[PDB]
Amino acid sequence: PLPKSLKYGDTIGIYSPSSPVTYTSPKRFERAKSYLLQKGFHILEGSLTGRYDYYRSGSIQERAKELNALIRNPNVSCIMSTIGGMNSNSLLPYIDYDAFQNNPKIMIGYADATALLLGIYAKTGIPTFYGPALVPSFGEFEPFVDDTYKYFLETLLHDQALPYNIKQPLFWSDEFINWEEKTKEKELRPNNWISVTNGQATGRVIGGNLNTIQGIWGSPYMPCIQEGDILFIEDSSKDAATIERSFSFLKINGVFDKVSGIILGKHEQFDDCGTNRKPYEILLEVLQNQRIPLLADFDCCATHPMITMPIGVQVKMDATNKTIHILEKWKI
Amino acid sequence: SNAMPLPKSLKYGDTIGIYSPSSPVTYTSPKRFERAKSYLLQKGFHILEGSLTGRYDYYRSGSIQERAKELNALIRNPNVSCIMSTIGGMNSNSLLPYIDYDAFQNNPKIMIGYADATALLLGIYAKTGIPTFYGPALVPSFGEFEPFVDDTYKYFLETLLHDQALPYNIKQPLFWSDEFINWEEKTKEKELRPNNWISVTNGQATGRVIGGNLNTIQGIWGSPYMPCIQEGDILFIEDSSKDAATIERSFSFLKINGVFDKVSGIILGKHEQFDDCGTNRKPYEILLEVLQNQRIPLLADFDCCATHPMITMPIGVQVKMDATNKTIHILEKWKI
Ligand SMILES: Nc1ncnc2c1ncn2[C@@H]1O[C@H](COS(=O)(=O)NC(=O)[C@@H](N)CC(=O)O)[C@@H](O)[C@H]1O
Ligand SMILES: Nc1ncnc2c1ncn2[C@@H]1O[C@H](COS(=O)(=O)NC(=O)[C@@H](N)CC(=O)O)[C@@H](O)[C@H]1O
Repeated sequence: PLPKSLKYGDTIGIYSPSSPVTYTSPKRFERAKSYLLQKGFHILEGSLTGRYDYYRSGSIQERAKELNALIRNPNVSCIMSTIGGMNSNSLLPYIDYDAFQNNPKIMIGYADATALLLGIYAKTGIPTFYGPALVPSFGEFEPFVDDTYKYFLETLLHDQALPYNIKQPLFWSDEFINWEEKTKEKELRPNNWISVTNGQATGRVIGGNLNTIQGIWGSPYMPCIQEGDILFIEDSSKDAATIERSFSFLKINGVFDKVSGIILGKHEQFDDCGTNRKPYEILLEVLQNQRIPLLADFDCCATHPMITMPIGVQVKMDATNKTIHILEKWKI
Repeated sequence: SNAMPLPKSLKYGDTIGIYSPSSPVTYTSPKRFERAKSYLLQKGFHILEGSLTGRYDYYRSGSIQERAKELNALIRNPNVSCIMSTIGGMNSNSLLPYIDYDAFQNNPKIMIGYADATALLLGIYAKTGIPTFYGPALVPSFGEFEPFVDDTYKYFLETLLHDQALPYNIKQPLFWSDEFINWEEKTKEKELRPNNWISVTNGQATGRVIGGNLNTIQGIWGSPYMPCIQEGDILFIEDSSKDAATIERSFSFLKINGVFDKVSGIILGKHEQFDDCGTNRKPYEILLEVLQNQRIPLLADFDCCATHPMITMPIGVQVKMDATNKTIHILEKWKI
């Protein structure tokens, strides 16, 4: 069971499972919609679009209803979060997994939406996509939005012969500017994926936003991590203390006794608490010299631009030579 | 309900060993640290300062291995009767693979603290079956100025040192505060707010109490260091200094894990400095939305959290909670 590839003229349904961004950042929201409309995709606005309930878009029931309406709509080919926040996991008991399994669609987003991407995969076995959310990703100004868009097409729309090589972008940024309105150009940071621990691994890739995983761990909505899986994790806009807790959470759960390799995303606006340590160095301390191939600063996180990564399919990573290939089909 | 290994009661003149499993508070808040030690020394206890006392590694007291060594030296020391965290932070869970649980099992002690120290309290209980205590940490709890420190000390003594007939009634404190003042130095008196517990959903429950700091539980969940929640348990949870979005996440985390299908009742701590995000909702109101149509007896604003004063609560022993009448009784021995 796999979702159909996106096509020009398709409808993308958008929903707000957590923060009410369509109310609080209307300019970036409108820009994001226009960007995709111009590319050739229709936008179906979920029922909580424009609504405000302070830290969230609406009640648990209303958010589940918003998403379920899109799941059940045969005219929708792709379901995309508007943004994350903290509260997507509240929806999980109430989602119509059977409707999704009977008519698979592309489910895409990142950050807090991890709860839903992993929950849908766990319940249905259908691959989901760690990738753009409407407002942060497609509301981005030039130049980075165009790079994110190229990666979006590469994974969801283009015919891709396997293995599918995921290529490193030339430049990136995590600069905290140009949210609603553009005031200057973001700096172009020359890119590098980091060969932290050499080696190669092949296996099913599982993961997403690590902070968010801790809100679903142990539940029926968290796919079981199996011996030989590849772990993909990122955090964004946290600090050294928080990520040490999260890395140790994985360690004490035996995750590093099972996975064959680790892909670690860049950490947007990382606060190192004065230590001058990088996120991978904190992970290395937690690993205590266990030799697991580890490739870091992967561009699939809150930094721009963003790759669209299938979750739940076989991948091969090479931490030595800094490559990632998708080995198993993820769409029709 | 067979008799089981229990730690020995605290006695006057006992040595309390202190360690810093996360934040380096003994370096960054020296006045409150000195005041806290001085408070317990005046009551006639001795303080053995762990090896990371006074040390500084930014967000933590030292490396993972340095912090495990610090705690293990106290665990292995037969002259220590009580092991108390200086403060929490975020990183206690890093220590868990490296703790000498065998040595603890061989010579049990009172293990006490709160907040991030939940990782260790629950880890020790999960690995050894010895009850541990959600209660004072040295600097936040015993560095508090009068009057609240005396109430916290009263509860500590009554639970850990005094003989208690069972069932043991946990008395409601008469006053409380969560004011963000008087940390290192006193500038005014904290308001003495008249206290109440809240009967959120009526009813009674009896069972083993399991829990602690909910945010911290998410850093150990699923591991050998989290005790399994069983049918009929009473869930004790608190969060401190968080916001509505964060606690909804944490309550839903419990829900989707089936915790509310198992527990017979819930005790919710006060929420120090809660940020309601403009909603004007109370933490229990958010929890009740997560509970949806499921009725569970619930007693809220319990004084076992970051607000002052603090009760000392044994974890892993049977309790009766009466949410209707706002009582908590401990039903099984927690020390000998
Ligand atoms: N007001 C604003 N201004 C500028 N940038 C913003 C913004 N709001 C969002 N962004 C940007 O959009 C990204 C995604 O936002 S997010 O709400 O979905 N985040 C999460 O769900 C995880 N934190 C969940 C977790 O950490 O557990 C942020 O990292 C910023 O880059
Ligand atoms: N610098 C300071 N100034 C004033 N009060 C302070 C303080 N530092 C601490 N406090 C007080 O001491 C309490 C406990 O701090 S703590 O580091 O142990 N917290 C935790 O481990 C959890 N947050 C882990 C989690 O939520 O995941 C705080 O709530 C304050 O009331």
